[PDB]
Amino acid sequence: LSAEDKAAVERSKMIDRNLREDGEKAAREVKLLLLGAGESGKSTIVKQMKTGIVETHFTFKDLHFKMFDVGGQRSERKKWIHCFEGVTAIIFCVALSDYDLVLAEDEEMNRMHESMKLFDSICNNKWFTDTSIILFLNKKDLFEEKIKKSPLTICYPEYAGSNTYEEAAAYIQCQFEDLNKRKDTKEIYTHFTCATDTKNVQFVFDAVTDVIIKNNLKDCGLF
Amino acid sequence: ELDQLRQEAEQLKNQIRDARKACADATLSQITNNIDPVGRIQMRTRRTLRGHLAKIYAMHWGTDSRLLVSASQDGKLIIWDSYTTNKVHAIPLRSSWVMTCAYAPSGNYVACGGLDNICSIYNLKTREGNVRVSRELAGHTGYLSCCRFLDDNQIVTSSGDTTCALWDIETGQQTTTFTGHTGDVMSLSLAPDTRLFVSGACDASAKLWDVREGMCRQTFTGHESDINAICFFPNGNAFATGSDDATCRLFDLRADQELMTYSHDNIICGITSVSFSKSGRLLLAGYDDFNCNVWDALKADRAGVLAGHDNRVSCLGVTDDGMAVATGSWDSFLKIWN
Amino acid sequence: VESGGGLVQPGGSRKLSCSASGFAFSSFGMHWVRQAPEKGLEWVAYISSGSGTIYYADTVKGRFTISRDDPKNTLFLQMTSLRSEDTAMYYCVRSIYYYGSSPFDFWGQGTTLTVSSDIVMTQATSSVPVTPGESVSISCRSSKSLLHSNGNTYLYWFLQRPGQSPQLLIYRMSNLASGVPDRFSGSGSGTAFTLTISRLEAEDVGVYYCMQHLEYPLTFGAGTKL
Amino acid sequence: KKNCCVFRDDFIVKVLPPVLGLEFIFGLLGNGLALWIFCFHLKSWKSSRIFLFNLAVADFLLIICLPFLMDNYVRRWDWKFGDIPCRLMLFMLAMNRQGSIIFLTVVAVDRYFRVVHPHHALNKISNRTAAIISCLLWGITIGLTVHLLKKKMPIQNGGANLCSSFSICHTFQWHEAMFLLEFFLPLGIILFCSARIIWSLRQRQMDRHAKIKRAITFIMVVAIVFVICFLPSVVVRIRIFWLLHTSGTQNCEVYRSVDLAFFITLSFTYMNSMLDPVVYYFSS
Amino acid sequence: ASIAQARKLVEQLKMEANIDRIKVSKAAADLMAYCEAHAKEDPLLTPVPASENPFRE
Ligand SMILES: CC(C)(Cc1nc(-c2ccc(O)cn2)no1)C(=O)NC1=C(C(=O)O)CCCC1
Repeated sequence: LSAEDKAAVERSKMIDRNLREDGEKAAREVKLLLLGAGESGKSTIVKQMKTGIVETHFTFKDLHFKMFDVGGQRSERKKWIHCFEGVTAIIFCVALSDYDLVLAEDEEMNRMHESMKLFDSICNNKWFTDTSIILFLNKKDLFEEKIKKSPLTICYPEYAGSNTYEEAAAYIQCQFEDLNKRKDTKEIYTHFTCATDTKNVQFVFDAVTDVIIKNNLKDCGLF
Repeated sequence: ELDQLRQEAEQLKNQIRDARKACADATLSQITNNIDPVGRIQMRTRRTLRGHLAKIYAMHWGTDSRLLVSASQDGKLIIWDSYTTNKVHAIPLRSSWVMTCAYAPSGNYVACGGLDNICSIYNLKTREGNVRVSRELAGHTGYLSCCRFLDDNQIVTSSGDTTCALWDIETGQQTTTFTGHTGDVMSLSLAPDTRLFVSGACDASAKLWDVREGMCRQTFTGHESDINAICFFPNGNAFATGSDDATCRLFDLRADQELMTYSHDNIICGITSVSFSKSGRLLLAGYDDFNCNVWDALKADRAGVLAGHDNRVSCLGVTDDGMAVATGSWDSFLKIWN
Repeated sequence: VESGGGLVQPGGSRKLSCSASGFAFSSFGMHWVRQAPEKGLEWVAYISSGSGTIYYADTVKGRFTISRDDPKNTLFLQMTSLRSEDTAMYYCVRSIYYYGSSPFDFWGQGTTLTVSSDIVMTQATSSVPVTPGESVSISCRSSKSLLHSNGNTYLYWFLQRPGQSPQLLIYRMSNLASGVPDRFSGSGSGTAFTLTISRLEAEDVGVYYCMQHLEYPLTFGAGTKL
Repeated sequence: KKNCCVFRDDFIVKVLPPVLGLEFIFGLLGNGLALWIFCFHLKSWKSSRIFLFNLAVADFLLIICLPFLMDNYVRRWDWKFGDIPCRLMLFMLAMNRQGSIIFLTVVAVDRYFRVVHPHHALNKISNRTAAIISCLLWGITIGLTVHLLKKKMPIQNGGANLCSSFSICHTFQWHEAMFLLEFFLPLGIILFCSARIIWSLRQRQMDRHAKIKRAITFIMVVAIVFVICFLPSVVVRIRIFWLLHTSGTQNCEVYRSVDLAFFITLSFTYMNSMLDPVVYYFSS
Repeated sequence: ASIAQARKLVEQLKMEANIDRIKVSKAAADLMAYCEAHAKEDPLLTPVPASENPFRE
């Protein structure tokens, strides 16, 4: 090596060092891919933070959370969903006011069924074989008047029991829960929430901690 | 009136089909029945570049056949000296979701883009000695899947909606917009004279656009699935595409039809990158099953296999002098083969 | 830009201090080459990027100490023992080393202080006619052929106009720098090097220096004043 | 110190060949499995598997250095070599046992940080500092065991050319207690680690809905085989120590058979080293 | 917006209709001429010796 070549090797080693510190800084940071059936309940999930993909960088209990929203991509998602293969978790936003409001066509293809189809396309994806889902149900306060004014009949033609909140919400949660096929390698956590609750970040942190210790048991070869 | 237009378009498609049938007197596979095969190509890994820490999604060679750009799933766009395995630059990207790379023919600028829908052009040769964002091109609706430099002034980008654009750099507005596709334009490749370019989208069809005129010249079909990679022939009159049908297809511009289908029963997964060697004899195609095959562009038999990657190959490129082939894969290393 | 330093002292100790202004000081190696008031340029010290490898000339190995502070972009040269040999304008130089780089591109304004083996670069020519519009050629010879195995000769040509700091003209054999007109070319191979000028203006007058960069105790070429 | 007692082997030479042959015959396959999991395989950074590989190479050294012990058991107890393997075997087995215990301890500490304190930055550690801390731990086991190389112990009582620094006696009480100490300090670590993890996974409700119960049972299995294979040696040694401090005077006729029983416990220690990687290969 | 895209598609097929297409055999012979004319400067077809191979060690 010449003098300039030795100095270029030194510069490359300094680039290696700084790049390794940048990668170590980026490693201790969980990634949550935030998906949803349109502008339904993602706004509140951004709202307790305290172009295309938008990134939020909130923190909680000395843990840095990077949450990515790709609802503004509006393209065929199978070509770029492999970029989110290495995320920590998939937050899913499902509105409980999605039924009885069709919002797209005149009579067909209601919001609950396309939310079901998006959830089935996400939880049974070839890349998300082991990432967990922190599926939310974003309409707690609006669900009681929705089931009071109309029974759960325009979707799920089978009976929902009655028009009270508890068993109907449990039916929604159970029908979203059995949708995945790989019951062992991934789990859906199914938190219920409203627009005023501040305990979303605690449940997100708990599910993230569960995913981290499961990944650590993967790393130590004992899981 | 709509049904009359649909019937006239169907009659036009039938006319295009019978014109292609009349122009197809023979095949390339029929002619290459006595040509000398290339044998078996033994390409080994001369260099490996172990600097990235995520899945490499793009790689582009400089026109001096020495410098490399490569983008990963951090904010890292690394420029390597491939001869001495040395990192000459590590550009920090604002958005870590980068799906494409470009190296300018002059080597002054490096372009990036991805899920953030904007094309960031970085000036390498600055008086301040760092890398600065020389331009920020906005206007695409979907994700920016490919970008190629015509020269230091103009850049052709392909987006995740049904458009391609030709931009200007000192004025960040699009010079022209090519809109004839119906699907996500997943690949884009330029002619050596940079007067025409072919874009391949999710409608399983490629389109040949004239850059100066601004409209489509020819439409090429035949693929069952959507195509991910296009490279021109070095002559500039042909191009090979690769899809998720596990079939490369060599189309020719003047014949306005496909010439060859490079397929094998062992491979069933899709093709991610396609690049011709110099003189257009070999065809290095990277597949999803961790490998990278080398076809003969004249006869559909397969040469050697670039089996050295622990994950799937996402990009592959051949130098302008044809010295070596750089394959960037989904593990953090990109390997240089000769 | 970069400037600043010390002044006259009899036989004492002085810290030269220069301040870098806006060119990413942490990524640039820095040289401290010095120029006697009637002699030519000579190399003194070198601090690399991130305070890594440190080099000194053969005469100031123990007396001088070169350091940098990436906070405030500042460069220090502390001299403890002072002799009568090092009364000079001290000309701080930036230089970045990557593949396509142009080292020694920008030079500081230089501060004068008065006190009251190696490759020998000859440059036997010292005076040429000063007439403009001609094609004057300046030759250069070395002791060892500075052709390295990778194929590029590490010989640089600088112009020092009378009054201000020297400016890099070409940063290899036939490698024109930035901001220099296209009237210069390298035209050298091995040991003999031949800088040439297409047309001379009044701004091309000055002293032309050649500098090797093969081995690090690097020597300049004693100047060829037009 | 020739007054220290060491006696014959009343049918110790007839009960040890089964466990020794089983240990060697299974140790060949265990070494092959650990070499497949460490050297033949690839594509894993796996900073915990660095410590697993260190436990594996300690088991490699022990499974290679068993059968000279039964070269010593040809007739009754005769070290047939009579050379520097006598001075090498004691250091080799002592450093192997220290490395096995210390590396099981650091594996338990690593798992304790994996489960109970996941956001601690010691879990996603880099391979280089894990390698240098592996070298530091190996230097800890090496640099304390070098004391047996300057001292030579081929000595015997009547020409039996015995090669062992165990006797029911005392001259400094330095290593015999410290061999005890290497049982007691990990006991306050491993049962500090696993019983916390057993607590923590029982506190976070993740049991009995997924296959967490395998991870529940495996650390408990490691703890119980560790205690049942390193408890009898230490309680027998501390019983001999307290007997010598209380009633073990210079009259040496009533505790002749305790060295035989202690050597059976030593066979338990190296069958523990045998059954070590069978719970570290059948999980990934 | 029902006429416009169909009308654009049909004029695009008009503009793709009267292009001049040579025979596949003639363009195939053109590909033969380019592939065998430049075959002596293909560093991947022929194994380039270590004297002028920049990727050596
Ligand atoms: C263990 C011993 C006495 C050597 C020794 N180890 C230490 C020591 C103690 C504490 C510590 O932290 C480090 N080292 N001091 O001496 C030895 O050779 N035993 C033999 C056998 C065995 O134990 O299997 C099988 C049969 C033949 C004899």
